Amino acid sequence: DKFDTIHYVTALTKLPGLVHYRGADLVMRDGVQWSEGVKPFWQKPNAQPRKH
RNA sequence: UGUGACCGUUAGCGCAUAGUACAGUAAUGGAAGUGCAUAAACCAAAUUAAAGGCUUAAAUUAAAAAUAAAAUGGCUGGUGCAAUGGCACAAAAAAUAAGAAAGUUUAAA
Ligand SMILES: [Mg+2]
Ligand SMILES: [Mg+2]
Repeated sequence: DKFDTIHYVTALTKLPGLVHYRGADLVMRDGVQWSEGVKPFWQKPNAQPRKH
């Protein structure tokens, strides 16, 4: 009940980031760290989300 | 699901299901128990041994088979054999991480 328009918008915009891909559909780069536009992994084609 | 110079009912998980019966006010602790068959301890019964004189010369056999005490009655559940139970990891899958903070990245045709 303690929700406003901003609270609903923020929850929706952050939900996509809380859904993670399968560990079997990701390949880790060697020594790469999170940065501006760079991730420590690359995705295989048509990656699937976690089962649970 | 896969494999074993891992176990085979005092073994292997506490459990061949049981965290049950039971102990405790409580937290808690925690069993026994598969199927078949002359094993042991254990209790009753079981002592001994005698025998002294028919006159003997022409049978039998398809074939085969058929005369001899290693072990009393019990109670108990070891040993031997088997597995609808356990132990260890392996393969596959699953779970899992973010830099930022109401803002943009990672998309194979
Ligand atoms: Mg036995
Ligand atoms: Mg046992």
